[PDB]
Amino acid sequence: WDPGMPTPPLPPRPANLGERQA
Amino acid sequence: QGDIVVALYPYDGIHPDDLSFKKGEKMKVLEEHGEWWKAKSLLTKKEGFIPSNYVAKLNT
Repeated sequence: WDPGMPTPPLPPRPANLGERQA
Repeated sequence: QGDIVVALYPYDGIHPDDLSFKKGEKMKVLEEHGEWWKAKSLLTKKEGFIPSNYVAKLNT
């Protein structure tokens, strides 16, 4: 190994899903 | 109802309500929509939206 710091892209958030409350 | 999932990578608390989680961290799902489920941080009861990609189910 060498890096040890991965992180895939998150989803888009349907209608501001993970964005704002509703 | 609410299944348990574990973060495979840190989320990135950008929104003021998003629940931040790190890799290997355990989180509780409360309402999984279709792309961003709102889980709860076992750290101290943190509740925020978590991406369906960073975290993974305890199984596979």
